[PDB]
Amino acid sequence: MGSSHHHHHHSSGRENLYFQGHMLEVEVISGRTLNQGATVEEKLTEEYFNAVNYAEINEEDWNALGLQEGDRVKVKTEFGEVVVFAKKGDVPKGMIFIPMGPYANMVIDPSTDGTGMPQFKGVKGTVEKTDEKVLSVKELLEAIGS
Repeated sequence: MGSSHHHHHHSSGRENLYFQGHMLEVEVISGRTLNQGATVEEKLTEEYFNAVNYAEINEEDWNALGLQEGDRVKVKTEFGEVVVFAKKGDVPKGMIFIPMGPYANMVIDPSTDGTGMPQFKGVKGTVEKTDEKVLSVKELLEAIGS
């Protein structure tokens, strides 16, 4: 028996703006700019964090998503997903170029030849404007299971 205590009623008035966007179906390419042969640990430098960390997007889709030079985008395929730096490129509409790396590895097929000069030919998928952070090279490793 016996019970006694005090109960507060606390809440918070918070401001919040919502966007609600629309993802575009794009072909995610992987061109060998950063040459492999080692691990991201063996090549633990800013080069690996600037080379394969961005996607080149067509002007039309760029405006369609409302991208600003400096934003980051979510890339999604049947293989997986990754957040990379949004950059503009001379690629065709509904298509984006990514340097062959761990970031691309999230959304592309790592079984194919993985060899070719940067012109076209990539893994189909989608891209959208997100508030998320770009997956740091190691954070990406931790995300895939390591």
